[PDB]
Amino acid sequence: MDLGASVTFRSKALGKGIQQGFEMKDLSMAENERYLSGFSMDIGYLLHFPEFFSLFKSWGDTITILVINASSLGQIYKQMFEKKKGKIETYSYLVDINFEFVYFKLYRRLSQETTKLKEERGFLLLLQSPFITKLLGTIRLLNQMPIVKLSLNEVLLPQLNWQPTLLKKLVNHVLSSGSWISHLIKLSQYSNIPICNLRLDSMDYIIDVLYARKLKKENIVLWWNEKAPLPDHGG
Amino acid sequence: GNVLPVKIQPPLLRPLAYRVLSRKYGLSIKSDGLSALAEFVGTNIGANWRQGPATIKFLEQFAAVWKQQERGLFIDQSGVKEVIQEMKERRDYFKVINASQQQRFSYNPHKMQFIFVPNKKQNGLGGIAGFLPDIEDKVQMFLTRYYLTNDRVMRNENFQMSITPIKNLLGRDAQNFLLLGLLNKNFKGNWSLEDPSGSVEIDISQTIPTQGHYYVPGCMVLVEGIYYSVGNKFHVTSMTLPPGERREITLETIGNLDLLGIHGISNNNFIARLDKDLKIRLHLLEKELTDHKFVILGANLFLDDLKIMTALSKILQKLNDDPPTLLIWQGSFTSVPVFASMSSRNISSSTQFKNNFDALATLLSRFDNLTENTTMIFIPGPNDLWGSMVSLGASGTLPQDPIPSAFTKKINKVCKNVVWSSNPTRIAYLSQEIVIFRDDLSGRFKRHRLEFPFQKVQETRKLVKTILDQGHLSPFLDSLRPISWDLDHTLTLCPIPSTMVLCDTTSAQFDLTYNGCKVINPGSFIHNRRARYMEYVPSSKKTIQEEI
Repeated sequence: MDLGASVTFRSKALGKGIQQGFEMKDLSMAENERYLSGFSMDIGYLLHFPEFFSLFKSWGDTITILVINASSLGQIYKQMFEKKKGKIETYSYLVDINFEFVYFKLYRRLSQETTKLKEERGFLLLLQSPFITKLLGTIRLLNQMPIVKLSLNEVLLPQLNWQPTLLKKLVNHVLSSGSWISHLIKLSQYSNIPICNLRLDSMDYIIDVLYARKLKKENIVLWWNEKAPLPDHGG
Repeated sequence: GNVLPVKIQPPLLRPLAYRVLSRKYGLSIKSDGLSALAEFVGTNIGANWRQGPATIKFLEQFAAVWKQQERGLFIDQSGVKEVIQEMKERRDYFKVINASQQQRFSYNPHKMQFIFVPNKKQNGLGGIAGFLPDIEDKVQMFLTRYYLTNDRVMRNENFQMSITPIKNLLGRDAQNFLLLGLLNKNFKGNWSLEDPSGSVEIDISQTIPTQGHYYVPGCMVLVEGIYYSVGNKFHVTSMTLPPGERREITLETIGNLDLLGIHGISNNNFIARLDKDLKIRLHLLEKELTDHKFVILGANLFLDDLKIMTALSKILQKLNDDPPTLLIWQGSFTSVPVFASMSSRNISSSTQFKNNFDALATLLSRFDNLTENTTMIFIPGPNDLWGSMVSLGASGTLPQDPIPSAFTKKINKVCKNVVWSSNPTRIAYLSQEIVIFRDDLSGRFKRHRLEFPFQKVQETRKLVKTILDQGHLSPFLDSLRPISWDLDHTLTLCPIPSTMVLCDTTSAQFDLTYNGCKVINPGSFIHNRRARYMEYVPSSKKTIQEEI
């Protein structure tokens, strides 16, 4: 709230403060945030559909799904390619193409893939699964990079012909990721909030942040509360 | 039958049964009883119709088995049951009970005797709504509490000076008096005392209270002071809570009633009593009591954070090799209150709560010794399914319902002995009575303390002394703690159980004992990067153990 995403320094001890943790309460100020940054950086993509763990690389060109399909994948990719050519062209500058298909004991490969990405790129993770914290705790390497979460849960299988509908789901998520990240960039650079702390449905968070900071600029106690749907009144 | 059964003719066995069962003892033998005796004779074909002593002595044993059941004036198809009882007569004996099934017992002041109350579940229909209490129950509840407190006061050795009713204070003044009643605030906003006769006001400006008590509204207080008819002010000079009584002297006034009766029960027809088996059970308890150990944990164990699961796994690793008798888990099992979900995008609160118990069934798969040998007790906390769904994590009704069965469909199958009870629950041992009660007490008695115009070990001393002198689990009015109109008898400390499990997350652990009762104060399960759980030896000895 107080510092925001646009933080800066006015120390005028940089080395001593960067080797250790730099203190905040003595030097603090928030600059303007009309434009956050000119984004040009790779992305991550890890998903799960209740054993449908999936991964994709923006700069990669291979697809492998954890345990007729390849032709359907190619035709569906091309079909929605012509369907959303306009959106693809508009959001190409955010994320940019055909790729190979594969459908692979096998459940240890998440750690290996995360390690390959970690020692191949620094890149932001987009994760979509109904077990957010479970997947965060099962993989120890996911804690070392910033992650932007896109949790849309309550996905189920129709017990028959799940392959076409899951292909539709994955392809629309991939080809709408550009619109998603554009919307998040707009909301972050308008609300002065870091991109990893935001969500599409977390609209109440912006209300809370703005109202709390305007009350803090006033002389009114925030009665802020956490992990409890009640106002704080001192007990 | 025997190895060589012979099919009898009932007419020629009829005289043998009839004489013994209609002239010496017994009466009204039915045809089914005759058939049961017929098959028993088939099991005694050896030299029968010519063997005198054995058949008649086994009939005498039948009498000694069936006299004690009801009154024994009829024998239905159960005759085979008493035959099997004969064969079988040729740790158990302990029970756990919740507030829902506790036996109901009213009180009558003019006859100075408790009266059994018929259960609505057993005689009524109860098909649609049988649990809803009636209107006058809340009217009579405070009356019953006052009656019990007045009886306790009158039975005191010191009191044989006499108290005075409130209504008798109108015509006299400038004279000292002694009186007791409910302490509360009037509609105006002053301090007043209430009695069935009437009510008066209180003057506090020169009151010296007896230290060691939490003087809180809703608690019976003995008031000594001088009436003044100039206004209506009772100038109090001292105030003290009524004293308590020990278990033996409490029971001896009612002999030994089967209130928490496991060997026998009373009903509307008659009253029951027993003291011959009490010493037998006491001496039975005196042996192999160290083997029958039972262990409890701390409060508010959350099943969502990884640290609690890790510490619990360590505890189960240490506890698997030596399975105790009873293992009690107390406190809320979810760190967030559950309520209606306004978002259809994320995981529903009910589904999350259901999943929070499924993983427990998996963790219990690697501890087959503990699962096989030790029973399971689960007690709801402040913000479980039923309470937090309306109270939103705040305080609510005390007779809390058990955990719903739809959310515990895997614990009952993985384990063989799982019990869910109310927030106050009762266990009946061979010679011990223990209650377990989980809520917050230190903060409640700290914030609402009365102000009198004028090292942490003493706070728990005051708390225990107050809760035992008042003799009620919830010494508060209906404004603070709403209580169901009928079940309040379950919250009463009239039988004054031998040991009480005072679970308070806001109070330090302690092992005090007073007034013949021993109290244990389990703390929070995790604190200051440590895990703690305590075990009680039935020989009045306690042990505290911790695993980092």
